[PDB]
Formats: sequence, structure tokens, C-alpha cells
Amino acid sequence: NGKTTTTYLIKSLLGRHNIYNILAVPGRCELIDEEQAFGVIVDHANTPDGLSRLLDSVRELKPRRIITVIGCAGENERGKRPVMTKIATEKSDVTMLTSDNPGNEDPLDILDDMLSGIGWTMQEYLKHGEHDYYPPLSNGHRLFLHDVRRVAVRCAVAMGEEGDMVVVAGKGHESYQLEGDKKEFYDDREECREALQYVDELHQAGIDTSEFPWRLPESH
Amino acid sequence: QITSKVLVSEEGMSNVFLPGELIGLLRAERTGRALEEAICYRAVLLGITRASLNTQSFISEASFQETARVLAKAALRGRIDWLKGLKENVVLGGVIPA
Amino acid sequence: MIDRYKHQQLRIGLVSPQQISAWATGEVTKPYTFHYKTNKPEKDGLFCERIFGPIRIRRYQMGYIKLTCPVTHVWYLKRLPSYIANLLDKPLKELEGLVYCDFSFARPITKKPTFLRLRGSFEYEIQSWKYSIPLFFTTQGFEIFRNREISTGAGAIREQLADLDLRIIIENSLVEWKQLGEEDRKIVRRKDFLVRRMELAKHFIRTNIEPEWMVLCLLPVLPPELRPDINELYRRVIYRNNTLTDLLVMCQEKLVQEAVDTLLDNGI
Amino acid sequence: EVAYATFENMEYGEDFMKPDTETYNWVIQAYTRADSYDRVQDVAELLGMMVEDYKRVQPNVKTHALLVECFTKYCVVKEAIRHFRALKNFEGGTKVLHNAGNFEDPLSLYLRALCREGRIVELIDALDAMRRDNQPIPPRAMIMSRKYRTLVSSWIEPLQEEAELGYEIDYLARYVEEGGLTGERKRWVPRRGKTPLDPDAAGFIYSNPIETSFKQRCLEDWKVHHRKLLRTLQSKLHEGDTEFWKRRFLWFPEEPFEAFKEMRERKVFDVSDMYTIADVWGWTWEKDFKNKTPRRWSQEWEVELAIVLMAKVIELGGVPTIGDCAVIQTTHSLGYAF
Amino acid sequence: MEVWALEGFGVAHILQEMLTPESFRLLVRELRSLALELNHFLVSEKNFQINRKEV
Repeated sequence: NGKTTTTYLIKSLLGRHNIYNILAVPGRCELIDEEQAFGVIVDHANTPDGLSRLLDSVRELKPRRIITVIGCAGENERGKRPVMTKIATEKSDVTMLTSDNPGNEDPLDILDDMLSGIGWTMQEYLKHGEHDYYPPLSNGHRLFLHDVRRVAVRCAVAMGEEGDMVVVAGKGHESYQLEGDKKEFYDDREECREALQYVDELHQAGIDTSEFPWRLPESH
Repeated sequence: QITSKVLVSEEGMSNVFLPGELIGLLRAERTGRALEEAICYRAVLLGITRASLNTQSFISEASFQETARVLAKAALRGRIDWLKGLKENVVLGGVIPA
Repeated sequence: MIDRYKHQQLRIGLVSPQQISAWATGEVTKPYTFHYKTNKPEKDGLFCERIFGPIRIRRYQMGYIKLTCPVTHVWYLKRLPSYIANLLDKPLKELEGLVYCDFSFARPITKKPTFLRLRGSFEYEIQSWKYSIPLFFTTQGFEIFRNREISTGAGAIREQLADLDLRIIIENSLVEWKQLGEEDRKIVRRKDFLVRRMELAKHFIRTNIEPEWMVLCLLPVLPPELRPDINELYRRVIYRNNTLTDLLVMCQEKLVQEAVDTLLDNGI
Repeated sequence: EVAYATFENMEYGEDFMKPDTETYNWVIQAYTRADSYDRVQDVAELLGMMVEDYKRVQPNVKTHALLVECFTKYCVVKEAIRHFRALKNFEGGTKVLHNAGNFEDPLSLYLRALCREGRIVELIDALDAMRRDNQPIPPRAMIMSRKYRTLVSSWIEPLQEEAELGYEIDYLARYVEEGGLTGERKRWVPRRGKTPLDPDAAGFIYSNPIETSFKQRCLEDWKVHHRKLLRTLQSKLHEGDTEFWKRRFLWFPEEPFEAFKEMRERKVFDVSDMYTIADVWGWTWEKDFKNKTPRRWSQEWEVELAIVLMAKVIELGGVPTIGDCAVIQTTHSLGYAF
Repeated sequence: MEVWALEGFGVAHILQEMLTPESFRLLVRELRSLALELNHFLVSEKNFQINRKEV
């Protein structure tokens, strides 16, 4: 742990794990700063214990809420899909499930495996969408879902408030989103960077993006 | 042919008959003896025009009157014509079963 | 005696886009009938010899037109009582404007995630949907999920038909039918609507006809020998359909949809 | 239609060609196992023709097994119950209906349809017939829902909800045991197509019946009986009593009873034509199940049915789940701890 | 009316000669222009095999 950040420091930061690195970075709790009131960090954590360690380091910073964007790779690592959802829903105030690297597997099938870790199914979630209301979990946390990673990342940034933290885990510094066989170019840092710029015009347009679904001015 | 049909009453709802369905009199009689599934029906007098548009052959109906309405309904349910009648086989150019 | 058994049957059914292609292969792409100078059939036209045969197979060989935008079949939309309107449980007035007027339908689908609280038919346009949302998600990323929150044209209807749960329709119609029973010209009329809807749903379940085939994606073309009026209607559909694919708008989709309605059943 | 053409050759032929009981069974079986289209009206009319031939044709075990299978598939449950009662009196009985698990296991579908509609009293009586025939409950009958409940407890009416169990459910254990590590898991993702997502809809023509609790069924039965009472008040129930209606039955005249007399004088209709399937097939037990006031649901009644039902399932080879026990000594006999 | 008279006599083969198929093959193509298919199937009374006639 801490080899990459220490190497960057030695050649030339958030959490107490970076204090050790200072005593002794792309995708390593990388803060995305655009002069806003909430922190946005992009990390490469894609394992149940990596996510648990990451979310416990965020909680010690004392944010008001933690908003986590997480997904699972397709065709591989089928055992962590329910595990990472249980961890995210018990450590994050709002959880946004999405697609990390579907490959040749359907993204809604992976999300169904993830939903099984908290006792849900895709059909039940879609039924709640028809009634335009997604209920909270047993612990009072919120879970939302969208199979398009670009939509889910930016919608989570739009849910940020004053003194919150938005954690975009899974990819980190990787710059590809594998769909089918093509490795389409996709950078998580750019999506967070661009969503912060245009979140102001979205709010003054009357749109309420506090949760799912959004409340447009012309919707009741 | 005018007096061989009954109309399933508006209150007769089941998985066998639907309300407003046109069924043969003999079929309705036989089902009544064997079931108590809300088989409620009244005799209806069908004019020879209306009786000719409620046959067992969509080909005969489509060649008689209102072809577009007949074919649109039959095509949506995959209706099958077993070619028992005479005009059905005349259209197909075969040998009539008589 | 034993009857000399003879079992012959013929059936009609709505045709899939795949079966339409299988008929032709064969795509007619030019509105040309015959060359002026050579007096020969124009290549890839309504009389193309590579599509229909040399100038007997021209009496039986079909072609097809690849529509850039899907169009509803006028038999199942306008001929009262409407089949599409009855199956979708929406009044034909609110559903005809989705085809021929400048309306848009929100939340056309229910089997994929959505995040906007829009629903129903919007006669106007959503103000934020024009600038703010496409800018926030970028245009390239917006086009992926655009036709999942609100759609327009006959294509929106086809998405509703394709996403219908026919077994849900039967149970919802039955419970609503009984609820009216426990409780004067509207109650009786609504009961007849529910019986037709559940009858329609049952036939789709036990057959191989898909309800989304009521919206045409491909347009079969009559063989040339049967059209030595119809030719002008075909050219009109091809002309506007080629115009629409050059632009790629909604006003042009109405022109394509209206032309197909004229070709299939005029006077409606 | 192939088999029905041969049947018509026999029905409208000479005396030595007339259909027998086996002939009706073959034609009924052809329609029940048709590949496409709705055939329930064809079967019901054939049944009426067979009943009209009672003086010469009587049913056997196969006739009732086919009719139970047909009405269950089309979810005409109340008619499947009538023919299952007649099937009980035949030795072998439920095994013939089981069909060795073929044709979507009609024995299990009958049990599932009774569970889905809250007809628990009928469901227990069905299990009694299976016991006397040495017939174990098939796995298709013991299918498990998402909340891990079976027919033992699916009609107690917190519906589609789990029980407390005294501890948190391990959803990762369920994920592994459902094939989540090898790609063999059942995904509950809605998809386009006319194929039901629920595995309990397999075998039915138009999906399984909607879930109705035992409490709703008793309430609905209670309302229907009083609707009949209100209908006869405007005009004791006598439904199915042919002898009573024959007594009341005893230009056509506009007056009803005068018209009935003219129908007999002109031989239009007489009391010899007044018979139902119950009285020509010797259904002496059906007068016990009709014209009686239904029993009102009580939570105590629901519990004792569940204890009886759970005992029958265990002694017939079924394993109720840990969730089923909590919803309802027997829990620990299965190796479960709360 | 001429068809009806022939049917009343039961002269099935005379009626077939006076009608003859191009009348039905052309009908199928015109129905295909409306996205409808009209298939003619023969079911064998011997082995129950379904044959799609070339129409």
C-alpha cells in the first residue's frame, strides 16, 4: 500500500493513509477540484476490501454525506458483485451502481448480481421507477442505478451538496470503457471535471437533482 | 343460420367465454351442461349479412364485404382457414368439397 | 366408412421486418421508373432488373424500402376501433398527435433505468430538455439514453408496443373490469374496452405475431408486373425517405409517415 | 383438427362406429396438448357432448386426469376442482395426473394453482389423495419464490415478504448457492418478448393465476354467496338441484309457466332434457359443496391449516424452507435454528 | 351466378376447368404489399407432416 503515491512524492492529498506517504497521483484518491463546496475523488478501488478501506478513509474526513459510484467488471470476478454492493450500502449515504467494464456481458445482468447482495432485483428497482419513487434501504441509505457510466458519474456529482464527498471508484486512472470488444476511450476524471463546470446551469434551470428521479420544472 | 347463435351476456366472464362473444347455440348448450363457469347467454337474431361476416372462413368474409376490416382483424391473431366451404376453394382454384 | 381425410389450411398473419427482407433478397433506393434516353429500367429503381428480374419472375419477386424512420400501419391506428390505441390503453386523440402532430411522449419504456420524473404526452417541448440536459451530459453521451426518457413519432409507439407486458395487461384489465362490476353509458363502454384489450392480449400470447409489427420498419414493394397510381405513391414515399436520410426533421418524418398512409389506405 | 376429423367420422356414423370412453379421451387429449391457439372452448364442448352420451358412455380415470390438466392449464380452477374430486375415487388417481412428470407436470400445476388462489382447504385434500396413492410431491410443486417461500407458506398474507428469522439474511450465501459463481444464476431482469420471467408461470397457457392469499379468498367467497342471496331475494339457494328446478319448470303464450307447458306439449323441451354432469356421472358428493354458507377467515383457522399442510408436505417428501417456518418441533426436525 | 349454378349441379371438375393459379398467386403478392403473408399448408393424413405449398 502507498507505493504509487510515495513514488510520486519522492520524485518531486487526502486521508491519513497519505500522511504515511508524506512521512516516507492519477487514480489514487485523486481529488477533482473545480472550486466547489464538495470533494470529488476518483480511485481505482475495485475489490471488496479496497472499497471498505477507501470508504473508511473518507468517513474520517467527516463529510456530511458520502456518494459512491461503483460497478463490477463483466465475465470475471463474479463473486464480488453482491459483496461490493453490501459494503457500499452500509458505508455510503447514497450509492450509485453503474457499469465498470461489461465486456460481452449485458450491463443489466451484472447490476442484477450486484442488487442481490442487498435483497433486491432489477425488476423490483424498475417497478419503483414506474411509481417515480425509489424507497431507502433498511439502514436509511439510498441506492440508485443506471447502466450508463457517463450518466451515473455526472448524476452523482449533481447530487453533491455543501460539505459532501463524491467517490468515483472502480477505474481510477484507466482511460477505457470496454463494451463488447472495443475499448472505447473513457476517462473518469474528465467526466467529473466536465460535470462540475455545467452543474451550475442545470440548477438555475429549475431542475431538482437532489435524488432520482430528477424533478424538472415542467414535471409534477 | 339466422337463429343459430347466442350472445354471451355482459356479466358472463370466465376463462372459457368472454362477455359479448358470439358463440353457436349448440356449443353454448353443451357447455352449460358440463360447466357452471358463469356461462350466461341470450339468443340473438343475426341478419344474413351479419351472419355472413361471422363464419369459420376469413376468406369467405373478405370476399363478401368489408375486406380491409376482415383481413386486418384476422391477420393480427393469425387466423386459420381450414377451407371446409365452397367459395373458399373456388378462390384457391381447387376442387370444391361437394 | 372411413372418410377420405383432407387437412388443408391457410393463415394470414402480420409480417416481421425479417420476413420482409427475406422476401426481397433487393432494396429499392431510387425513385426512378424508366430512363428517358435508353428507355431501359433504371438501376436500383422501381423496375430494377437486379431486384425484380430480367425484362416471368417480375410478377412474383418482391422488393422493399428501408425506412429511415418507422411508421405506423394505418390499418391498426386509424380504423376505428384502433388496435394500437386499445392495446396501449391510450385515446387515439392523444396517440394520433404523437404521429401527425408536434408532440412527444415521455417515459416510453419501462424495462431500462431512467432518472427523470417526466411522464405522459407533452404537447409542448420541455424547456430544460433543449439546452441544459444535452449540455450537461454532452451531445454524444446524451444521444445514447435520449430515446429512453422521452421520444417522438411512430418510433415512440413501437417502443411502447415492444415493451408491453401482455400478461400484465390481462390481469390489470380483469381487476378493473370486476371493480366496475361492483358499482351509465361510460361504465358499460369502459367494460367493453377492457374485454377487447384482454382478448387482444391473449391472442398475441398464443400466436407468433408480435404487436410491435404494427409499426413498419421496412416497406415491401409490389412486383413491377402488377404495377405496369401505385407507382407514383411509391416514388413519393422513396423521395421523402431519401430526403429524410440526407438531413440525418420531425416535419420530414410526418411527410414520410403520411405518404405511407396514402400508399396503404387512403381516405382515412 | 386431425383427431377431431376422425371423431366426427365416428360421432355421426353408424352404430358400430360410435365413440366409446377411450375415443373421447383421445380427442380431449389432442386439444389439451395443442401446440398453439386457445382450445378450452373445444374441450368444454366435447365434454358436453360426452355428458349428453351418458346412457352409453361413462368416464374413467383418464377422462378426469385430462380434464384436470386442461382446466388447470387455462386456469379454470373451479372446474379442475370438480374433476379432481372425481379423480380421487379412482385407484391410481393422482399418478395418472402426474404423467411421470411429462407435459409440464400437470399434477404440480394443479397444486400450484390452488396455492396461488388461496384455496388451501382444497390443497390439503389434494395432498391426501397423493398420500393414498403413494405419490410424493414433485419438485415443480415445491418451487421456491424470491423471498424463499414455498406453497407451505405463501398464502399467509404478508405477501412476497420474508420473515424476521431472528438474524440478518446472508445474501452472499444465497448468491453462491444460486449459481452466481459460474454464470448459471437466474437473473430477474425484464426483457422484451412473450416469455414470462417468473419460473412459476411455466406450464400455464396464459401464465399462473395472480397471487391471492387465503384471507382474500375467504372474503371473496363470503361476498359471492351473499350476492346470490340478494339475487334470489329480489326474485335458500338451490344451485345444482336439478329436481327442484324440474318441479318449478312444471304464438307461444307470453306468460312463462304457460310457455313452459306449451314447450312440453309441442315437444320443444321436457324434463327428460334437464340433467347436468353431476347427476348423470354419479356425482353424489357435489351437493355437499354447494349452497352452504362459507366459513369466515380467522387467524386461528389459518394457523391450523398451515400446521396440517406442513405436516403433509414433510411426510410426502417436501422440505419447507427456513423462511416458511418463520412465516407460519417441526422447524428443528428439519435442522433449522431461529 | 354461373359459378352458383355449377355448384348446384355438383360438377366440381367442370368448375375447376372454367376457373383455371394466377388469380391466387397475384392475390398473395398484393397482400404482401400490406405486410400480410398468406401461407397455404397441407397436412398429410398419413404421417401428419406439414407441407408449405409454393405460392
